[PDB]
Amino acid sequence: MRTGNAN
Amino acid sequence: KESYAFAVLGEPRYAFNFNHFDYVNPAAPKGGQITLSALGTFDNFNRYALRGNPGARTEQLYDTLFTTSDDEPGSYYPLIAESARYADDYSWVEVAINPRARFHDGSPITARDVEFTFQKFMTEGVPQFRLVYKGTTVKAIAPLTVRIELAKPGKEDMLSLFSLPVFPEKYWKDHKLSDPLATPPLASGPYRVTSWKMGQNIVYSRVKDYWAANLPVNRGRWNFDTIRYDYYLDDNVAFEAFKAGAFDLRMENDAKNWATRYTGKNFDKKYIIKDEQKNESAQDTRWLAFNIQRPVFSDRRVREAITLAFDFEWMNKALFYNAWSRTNSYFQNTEYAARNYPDAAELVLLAPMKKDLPSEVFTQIYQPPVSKGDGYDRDNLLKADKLLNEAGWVLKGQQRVNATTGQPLSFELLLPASSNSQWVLPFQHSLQRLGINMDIRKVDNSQITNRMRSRDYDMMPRVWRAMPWPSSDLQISWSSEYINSTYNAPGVQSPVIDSLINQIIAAQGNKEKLLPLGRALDRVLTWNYYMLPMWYMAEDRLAWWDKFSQPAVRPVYSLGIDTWWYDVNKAAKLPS
Repeated sequence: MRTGNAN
Repeated sequence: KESYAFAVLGEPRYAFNFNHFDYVNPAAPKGGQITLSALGTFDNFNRYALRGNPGARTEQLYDTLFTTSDDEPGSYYPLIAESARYADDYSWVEVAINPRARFHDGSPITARDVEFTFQKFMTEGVPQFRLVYKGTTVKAIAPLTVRIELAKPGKEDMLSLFSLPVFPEKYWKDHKLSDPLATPPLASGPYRVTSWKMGQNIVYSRVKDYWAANLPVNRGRWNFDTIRYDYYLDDNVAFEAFKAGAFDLRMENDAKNWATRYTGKNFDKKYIIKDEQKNESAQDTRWLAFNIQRPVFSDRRVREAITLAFDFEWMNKALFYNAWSRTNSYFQNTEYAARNYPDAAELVLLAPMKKDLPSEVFTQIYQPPVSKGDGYDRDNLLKADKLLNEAGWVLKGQQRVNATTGQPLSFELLLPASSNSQWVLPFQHSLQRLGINMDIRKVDNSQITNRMRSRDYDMMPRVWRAMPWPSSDLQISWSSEYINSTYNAPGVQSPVIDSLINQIIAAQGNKEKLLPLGRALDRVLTWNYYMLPMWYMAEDRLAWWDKFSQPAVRPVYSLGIDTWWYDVNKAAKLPS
C-alpha cells in the first residue's frame, strides 16, 4: 500500500 | 480515448447501462444502526500518518475519483470524477470532476483539491508514495479537469491514483499529513464521525444530504443511519460480547468457536443467524515472518528447519476440527500460484538467475511440510536436526548452541495479546524438543503496530492479503528500495526479487506476461522460506443478530455488509 503504513 | 469505467485487466463488467451494481437492492431502505467490534485500540483519526493507531474505518473517510466494484478484481467506476480522457498507454489522463461533488461543509471538490492532494502525499505522506510516483505530475488544467502524467507507463499506477482520497485544501493546508489527528478531518464520504471515545468507540453517522447518494456506485449502499465500532482487548471477550448481543455481526476466525460454541438460547430461538459460504476467489493467507536481517534467521537452512518444527496436520486435527487449509502461495487460489512445474516462459525468466536461486525452483513444486498428524513427526524433526547441524547449530545437552561460539539458538515470538494463539504452545514445545528456545511475548495493539512497522521482532504473525494478479504493489512489500515501507515483513533485499518485480511493474495491464512472472516470483518467495506458512480457509464464517436483510447476490471480493439494511420486521422479533 502506497498511501498508508501497515494496519 | 474517453471512458466512464476502467479495469486493470480486461474490460469493466459495468461498462454499459450502469444503474447499480448486481449485488445491491437499489430500493434498500435507509435507517437503523449496525454495531461492530474492533480488536485492540486506536488513538487517532489519520490513516495516512507516519505513526499512530488509526480508528476503524478511517481509510474510508474520503470519496475518491473513481471507486472499485466488489464483484471484480480491479474495475473503477465514477465517484468524484465523471469521466476521463486518456492516452492509449495510460501514461496520461485528464479527469473530469463532477461539478456536484462536495465536502461535508458544503464546499466544492475541485481539480485544485486533487492537485493539492497529490503534492501533499508526495511531500508529507508515507515514503513509499514519492518513490512509486517519482516521475509523476498531477495538475489542475481547468477548474474541474485534472491532468495526470506518469514518467513511465504504469496502467495500474494510474488507476491506483483514482483510489486516492481527495482532500480539502482548505482544511489540510493547516495539518501535516505525517501527523496523527486527535479529531476527525474535514471529509466527504457517505459516513462522517460524529462521536467517539478514544481507545473505546467510534460512531459514524450517515450523511443524509450526501451529494452522491444517487450515483450508480452508491445506489442501494450506505443504508444504516449509524455505524458504531466498539473496541475489545481480545477476541474471546468480543466473542462472548457478540453472543450476549453487545454488537450485531461477527466474522468468525477461530475454528473451535465455530465448531463448539455457537450454542445457547440465542441460537435455539434463532435470534442469531449463522452462515458459511465457500469463497472461490483469491485468499488472504497467514504466515509467520522471519526477520532475515537478524543473525538468528539469516540462514535459509535454519528457516527451513524451524518450518519443519511447525506441525500443521497435528494442530488441524487435534485443535482446529480439520477446518484449515495449509498456506502454500503468495497468490493463493489464483492462476498466478506456482502449483505446477515451471513452463518454458518461466524458465526464460528464471534460468538467467540460476546461480542465485535454490535449485528446487526448477525441479520441485513447493510444498510446506506434511506430518502424519500424530504428534512427534520423526522424519520432519530429524530433517530439521540435519539442517540445523549443517548450519552450525548443534545440541549441547538439551540446548541447541552455535558450534563455533556456544551461543544458544533462541528467538522471540512477538504476538498481539488480542489474538487467540492456541497454536503457540505446541509450536514452542516442538521447538523445545529440537533444543530451540522460543520466548513468547504478547503486547498491546499499539506496541504491536509500532514494532511490526519498524520490524523490531525476530518472528511475528503477518497476514498476506489476497492478491488476485501480480500487482505493482508487490514492489512495496518485496523490492529492495521499499525496505522501509512497513510491508516488507522479512526484511528481504534480493536482486532476484527486484528483477522479477521490475519485469512485473513493466507489464502492468498485460495478463499474458504477468502469468509466468507471478508464478516465477511465487517460486522465489516460497523456496527461500522468507516466511513460515500457516493457514487459510476458502470459506467465510459469519454470524449476526437477525435484524438485517441482504441483496440476493453477494459480491465476489467482499462480504457486502455495506449493501445490507436494517429490517424493521426481523428486528421487532428480537428482545431488547
